[PDB]
Amino acid sequence: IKEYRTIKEVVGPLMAVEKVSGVKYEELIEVRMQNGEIRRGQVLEVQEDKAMVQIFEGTSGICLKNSSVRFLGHPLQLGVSEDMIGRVFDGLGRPKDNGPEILPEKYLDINGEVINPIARDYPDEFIQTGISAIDHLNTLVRGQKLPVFSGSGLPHKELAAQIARQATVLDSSDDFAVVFAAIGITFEEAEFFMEDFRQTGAIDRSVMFMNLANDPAIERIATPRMALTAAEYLAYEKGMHVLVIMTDMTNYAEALREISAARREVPGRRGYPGYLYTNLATLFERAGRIRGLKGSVTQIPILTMPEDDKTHPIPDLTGYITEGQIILTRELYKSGIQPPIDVLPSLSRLKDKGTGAGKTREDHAATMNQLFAAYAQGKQAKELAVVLGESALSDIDKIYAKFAERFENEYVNQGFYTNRTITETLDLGWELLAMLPRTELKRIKDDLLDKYL
Amino acid sequence: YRTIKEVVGPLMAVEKVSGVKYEELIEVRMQNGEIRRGQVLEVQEDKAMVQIFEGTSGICLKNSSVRFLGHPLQLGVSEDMIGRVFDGLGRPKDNGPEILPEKYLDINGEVINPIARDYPDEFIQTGISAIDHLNTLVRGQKLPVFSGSGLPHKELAAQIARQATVLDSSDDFAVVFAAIGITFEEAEFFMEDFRQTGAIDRSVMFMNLANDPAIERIATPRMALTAAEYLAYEKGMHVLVIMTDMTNYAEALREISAARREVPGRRGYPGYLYTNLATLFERAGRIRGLKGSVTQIPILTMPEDDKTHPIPDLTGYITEGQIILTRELYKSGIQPPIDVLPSLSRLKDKGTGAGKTREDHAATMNQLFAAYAQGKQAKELAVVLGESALSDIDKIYAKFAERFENEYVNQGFYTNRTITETLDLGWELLAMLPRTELRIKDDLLDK
Amino acid sequence: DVLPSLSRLKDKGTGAGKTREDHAATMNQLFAAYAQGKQAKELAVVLGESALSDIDKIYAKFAERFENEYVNQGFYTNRTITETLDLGWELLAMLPRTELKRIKDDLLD
Amino acid sequence: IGKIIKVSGPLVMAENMSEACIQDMCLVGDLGVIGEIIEMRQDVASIQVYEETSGIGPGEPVRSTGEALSVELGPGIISQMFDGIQRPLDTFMEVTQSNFLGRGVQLPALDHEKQWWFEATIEEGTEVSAGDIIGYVDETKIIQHKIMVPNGIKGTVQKIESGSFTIDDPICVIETEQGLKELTMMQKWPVRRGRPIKQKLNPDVPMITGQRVIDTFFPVTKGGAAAVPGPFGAGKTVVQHQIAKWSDVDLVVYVGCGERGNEMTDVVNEFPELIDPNTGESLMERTVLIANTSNMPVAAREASIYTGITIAEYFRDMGYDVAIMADSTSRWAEALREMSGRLEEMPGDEGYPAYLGSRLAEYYERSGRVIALGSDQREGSITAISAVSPSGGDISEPVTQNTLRVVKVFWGLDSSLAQKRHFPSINWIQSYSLYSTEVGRYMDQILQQDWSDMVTEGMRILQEEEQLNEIVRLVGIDSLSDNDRLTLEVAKSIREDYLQQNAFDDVDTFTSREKQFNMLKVILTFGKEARKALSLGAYFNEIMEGTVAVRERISRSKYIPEEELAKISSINEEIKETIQLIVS
Amino acid sequence: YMDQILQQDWSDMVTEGMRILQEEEQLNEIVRLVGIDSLSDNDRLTLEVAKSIREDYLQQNAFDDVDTFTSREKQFNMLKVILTFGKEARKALSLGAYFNEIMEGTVAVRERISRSKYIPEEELAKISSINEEIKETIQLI
Amino acid sequence: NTSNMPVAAREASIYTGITIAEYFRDMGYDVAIMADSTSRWAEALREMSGRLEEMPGDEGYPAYLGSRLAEYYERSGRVIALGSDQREGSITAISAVSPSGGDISEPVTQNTLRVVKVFWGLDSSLAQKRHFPSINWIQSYSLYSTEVGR
Repeated sequence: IKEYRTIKEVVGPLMAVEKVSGVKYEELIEVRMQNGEIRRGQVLEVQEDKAMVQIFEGTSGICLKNSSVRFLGHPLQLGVSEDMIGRVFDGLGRPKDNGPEILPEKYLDINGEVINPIARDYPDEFIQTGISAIDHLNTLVRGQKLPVFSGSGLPHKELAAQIARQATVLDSSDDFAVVFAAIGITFEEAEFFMEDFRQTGAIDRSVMFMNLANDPAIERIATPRMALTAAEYLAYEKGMHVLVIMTDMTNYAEALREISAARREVPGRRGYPGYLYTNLATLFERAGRIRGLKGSVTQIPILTMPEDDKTHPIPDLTGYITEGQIILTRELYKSGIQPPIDVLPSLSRLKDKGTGAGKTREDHAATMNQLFAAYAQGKQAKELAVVLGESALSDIDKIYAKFAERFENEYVNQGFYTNRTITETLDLGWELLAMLPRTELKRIKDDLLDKYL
Repeated sequence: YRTIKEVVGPLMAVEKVSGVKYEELIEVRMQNGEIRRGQVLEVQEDKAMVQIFEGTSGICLKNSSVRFLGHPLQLGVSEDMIGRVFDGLGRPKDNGPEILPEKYLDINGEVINPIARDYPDEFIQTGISAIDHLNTLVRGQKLPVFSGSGLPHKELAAQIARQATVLDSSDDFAVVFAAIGITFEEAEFFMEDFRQTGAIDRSVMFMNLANDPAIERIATPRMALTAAEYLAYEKGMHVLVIMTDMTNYAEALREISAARREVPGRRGYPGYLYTNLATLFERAGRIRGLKGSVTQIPILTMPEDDKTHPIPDLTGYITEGQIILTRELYKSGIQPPIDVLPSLSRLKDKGTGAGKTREDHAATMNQLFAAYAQGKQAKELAVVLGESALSDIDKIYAKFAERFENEYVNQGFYTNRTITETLDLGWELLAMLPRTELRIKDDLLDK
Repeated sequence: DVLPSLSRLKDKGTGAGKTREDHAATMNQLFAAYAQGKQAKELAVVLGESALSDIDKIYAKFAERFENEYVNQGFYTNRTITETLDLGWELLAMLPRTELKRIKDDLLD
Repeated sequence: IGKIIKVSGPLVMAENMSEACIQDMCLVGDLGVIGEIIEMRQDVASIQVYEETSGIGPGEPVRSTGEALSVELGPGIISQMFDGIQRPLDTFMEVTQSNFLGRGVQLPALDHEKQWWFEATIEEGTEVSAGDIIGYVDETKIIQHKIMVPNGIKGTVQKIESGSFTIDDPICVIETEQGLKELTMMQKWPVRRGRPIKQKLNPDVPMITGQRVIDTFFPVTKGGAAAVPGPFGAGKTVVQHQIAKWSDVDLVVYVGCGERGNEMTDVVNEFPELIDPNTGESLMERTVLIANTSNMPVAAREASIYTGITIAEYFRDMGYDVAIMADSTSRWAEALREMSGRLEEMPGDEGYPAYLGSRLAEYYERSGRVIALGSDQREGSITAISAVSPSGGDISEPVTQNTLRVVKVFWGLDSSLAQKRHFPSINWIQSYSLYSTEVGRYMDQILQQDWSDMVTEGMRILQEEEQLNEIVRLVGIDSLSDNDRLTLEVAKSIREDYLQQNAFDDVDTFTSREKQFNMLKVILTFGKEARKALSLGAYFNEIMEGTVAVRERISRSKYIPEEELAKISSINEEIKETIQLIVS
Repeated sequence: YMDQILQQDWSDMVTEGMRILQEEEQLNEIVRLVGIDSLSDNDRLTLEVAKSIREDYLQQNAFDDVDTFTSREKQFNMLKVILTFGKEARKALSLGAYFNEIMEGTVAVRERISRSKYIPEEELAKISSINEEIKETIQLI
Repeated sequence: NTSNMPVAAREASIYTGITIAEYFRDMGYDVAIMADSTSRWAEALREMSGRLEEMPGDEGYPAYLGSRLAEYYERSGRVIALGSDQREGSITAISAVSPSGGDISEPVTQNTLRVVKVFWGLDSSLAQKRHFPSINWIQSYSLYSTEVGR
């Protein structure tokens, strides 16, 4: 603990302090105003005889001679508690609830340590959370990154709220962990989650982290890493399967560009940090399974696509980092179909691994393939109906068009408040696939087709 | 000072200086005895940074002598200054011996009080039907005119001053026209037109060639405004102001800002261009307790023909009402080439109304704009496909659009139309449309 | 490609004169016909042959033969200067002799 | 005092400025023009001045205010007009003796010399906590000013007294840990920093502006944020006037800069003309007004909203509902973009700062329903309405988009509807309100009738018209089924009556909550009645004929006085009776 | 200034000639949506006139000695000839004549118009026929 | 080298991978080195050029980025080994440069395409159709096609 009461220079959000020793990279700094106010700070770099620190709250209303800068000698860390579940904390890590003060056995760096490629194990399960269709078209995988694409006016928040409550593990309900990470959301938007989680009672089983748009950008950047550090603890130490969900990833990306802009760093393509992939790599790459360790860490980062464009850095970069595709479309939402998700542009990788592959259903793997092919053809048949007279389409093609619509009415939306088990999912899939002649469903095996109609 | 630390391009450095002020002009004497003046954009503790308007050619620092004059750029304000043409700085190009004996005045002036200012109330004829029915101009209201490169912005500028008279004021409109960064041929037209009309003797004129210094160029608006203010605030005379080209001012500002090695704002323009632009266009409108009234008509050339350029974009916020010229309408050989749809005047409703204007003025504007806007939709849509694809109603609308643009939109620069002729002509072209399809209930009155 | 590439000094090099007295004149027709032929070929795809003019199709067919034989002679293939002119003349002479006004009537004889 | 080391253009750095904190206002030169300091050497400070720096040189004296840009809160603050930096304009003219604004002239935000009668409610020796109210002063007849304990001070008041004192004199002396503390009436708090609250609550209480479309189609909850388009002719000013005068809130704050001299002057003159119906006094008396031209200092224009919001906070902390209307927010952001270029920061999107969204958050987040400080735990809520005018023509402006995200209410002004003289000129299809579902519960409970069914059904008819409008262009209206033909007619009625509202007529311009229900019901009653009559028996034409008398009364039903509320609800009897009469 | 040399205004020929070029550009976008063959006989004639203008005007070859230099007198003769075809052929349409029937058989007379820039500037007569030849050829139908 | 591993190490990974392959290639054994993703290597250089405050040529990458690529790609090939034996080993390198938004406009793709004689081009729409290899036959080009036929 080293405190310096002299500051050499203060320019913008950055303060330079002379005659300082023992500084380190990414070492948090603490500055108390002359009035007594305290502001957290981050040092990029310690040159000899010089200290340069970035303040999250800002340098507004700071006097150099009067101010005192104290070092704390560690990177940003979150005290982790086993009983942390059922409690909600800010980006800084202090519970907004002001419930009983948290008692952390240990403190560890938010960045955490990268998992060894050899020591890493392949994901082997699927929570079958939320919508049946989402899961059948593509299966969520334990310890697998899951990129959800969202847009303004799209009900992305309802989905995140739905998935959490809907998410469950079939083998055991004893050790299931859910982590709702909130980023750059309004107080009212933030309260929706807090209320939805409390009303459903699924909040006690899920540690919550809330970020406000008014909070310092660095505080908004730190939250994703803190939610993961807590999630890692539960999976790696408690042995509980942990599910982490992040919303409004654009705000994280937009908060990072703000901090980069203030640092006068070169903006990459489209005004985003050129190394955003690498920065977005760490937190996304955290999710996975470790050999010899019980449980797994499933991540479902949700980001808002701007101008409904897939080529934006965040949606594009995330696609490379995350594993799979989850895309929403305005047209399906305009239909009022909730949850509005488009299956064509959205494919989870690996869908097949590890769900089921055949664990979900005997013919589940085969069923999804025939279903997608029929839909993809149904959409083409519907499009042809727009170009030419609807009567022009062949009779057999008209069934496909009818299938595509009937697929969308039940399969595309099961409501924001309704859950469907795996079995119910597929019974619906088979009933909906029943329209097409048995000879039409060529992809599917004969034994499976006979058993299910 | 005769002591010059460094001389680099138009800029110069002076050391051991004391009591030097910002924007304080400087007087430079060459070795051969030649005299040149400059304005200081920055002064160090031990050094002074000046830029010479005339240029640094043939100057030797150890030999050359500079001299502080001890005051910011100022204009000698006189009442007989009217009918006299000066340079950007105030030096008479006509070399006429005015010999004005009145006091001096700073060009920067002072910001007008928001609460003290009086709304434009009296309507002004602009001399154009497309400027009065399409948009409405009131006394003491800034009127921005945007014109792409090669468009006839010059004719319209001179057009207004000669044909714009105050209504019911019973006083001839005294105008201060400042020419900024314009070609000689464009400069000679303004002077020839004013002299030929004989209305030059009622207007004050400041001229600035393209070869004229950048700092001088930037000074011309401030100096021209000081005259306009002195006439309105002190003389009490009705004052109109027309300045062109505003593009040159913005482009000039970049040169000085780049000379100061400052960081260029977005699009290469000054980051604080807004405030600087505001101030020049801020000093407009009537002042409470003052008989004088100031009308500003800024004219700028749109770079790259983009509405989103800072100049047109920033001017749109500061100034009120839009005036927009399209190339297609000028290309048609129709003149004025401005398009009525894009450019809308905001304070127009005040001037419009019984007495000052025709009461049915508002009703006819809605009818023209609605009927003509659909005429454009017809033209673009009907042009692509031939033939008879358009509806029966659309064809009449398309015909209205052409007559509007051929007869109403342009009246010629030399032609002048009264407010009655404008509204009377509007009825005849508007009357083609069916009586049912509208519009005021008392439509039978006009026709 | 032939359209985006035009030599600046081709006129000084050629003589009328040697090597080719018709080189200058023959160049114009080929370049003009190919531009016309390329436009006809592009128009034909969008609207078929039915929408394309009969005269345009002849240029479109000629524009293709340019690409097949004339535009390209092969990487290892060698053409003589005299053979070059003949192969050129034949391609636009397939059209009616009267249809091309660029070259003098005595020359085509 | 710091000597001016160097001075070029708008940048100024002065020596011996170590004591001055960052972001502190300062007086530069003999003139002492107001400047802002973002940087220190130390000790040389990189101050920034908005006023022209002409006639300033090396050696000039500089004074530091010793505090960041803050708002002077205290008696007499209301009913007066101040700039974005809160320096008064009316007080300026008297002191300057000149209309034109004078450089290097500083005027007290609040008049210290003016004496306001103090009535101390609290007793002597009572415990003081932050946010506590020692007594009340009345600077305006409409609004009773209240005095809260200054932040950061806690103790026991040995003496309390109610007398006539100027704001500078200490009215009472409260003990503290450091020692005896004397707190003046006047309160100073940084404009940029948000005010302290004990807790933040979800606003589930709908606000009534007296406008049918707003209260039914897009209701704004307390402390809610609404964004409105700025195309001219939209009657936005009229809409803004109607909100302010018919607002339930006791205070209506008007901020934003800088409106054009002819554009801004109108407000300073027209806004005072407004008279609050209930109070019978000038609308100016209830709330402060901030008016800046575009000539005004960039910070004054850039920190206007932060100044305006802070004033609303103080009165909000008093537990009173406030409403701050800023026009235009795009102008404010335009001043921010300019400041960005001056600071030489890296450009973001459309020349705006990359942290523009963060700036919008702070201002918009402070608005809402929150529990105020003090043992009383009283609560005030500031409902902020912001008007954006990008002039880009693009709906994708960074200001609009970043604002639309944080705000849960979208209002849409269309020039097309304005040209049709449709008042209020708000586009229901282009406007969306996320609050509308939350507002439903509050309405249903209060109305004792299900208001949500009516509102949700109202949209379907309006939404159906848009779908049907495309069909009308393709095929004649007569070709469409009588069922489809009814929707057009039913939609028209909502538009003609519920949508079209004259802002000039008192009874028309302001509609009580109970009356909005009856007006909608009689239109909705027609739908179910006509549809049942339309499906079987009578043709569409037959149902329209003979219904002129009843429909005409429905059309003019909005003109019915609020007192005679039952008279307008009598339409259901006639409509029901008319349907029976059609069948023969 | 030019209208003060030949008794014929340059504006009339220049403005009217410019109109054909301006109408052509707008007509081109129309010919993209629908077949070029299917167009108004009036509008179709404009394309031929606009094309003829390009073939006679701005079709000069800097390489050719006779084409590289055009006298001011020759410009009026050429411009009038090209412009005359439009007006004279325009008059035929007003009579109700099909655009086709006026176009064929005029190859012989059009070809002198196209090469009207190749004839010696001093000799002219490029072409006195065309001034009178067009009328006879058009008046035939 | 996981993406969460050091960004600078990505550059070293490429050089180490090609060096290992070349030692065995020198043995006269046919080697095939596939490095995914080679585009991430280029991003590692951007991070460094920017922090050195050095000038980037295009797309924020080092102006000499194409040189690094060319030199690394150049090493790969069929060469005669050292020694009297003069054995011969051929190294076939498969590198996938993923461009931003699936756009060939990426500086890495263009710089890497000129040196390589074989081009494989995957299509998003074909990938969205869920069928692979999603390589577009028309778009992609192969110079060796004329040296594979005989």
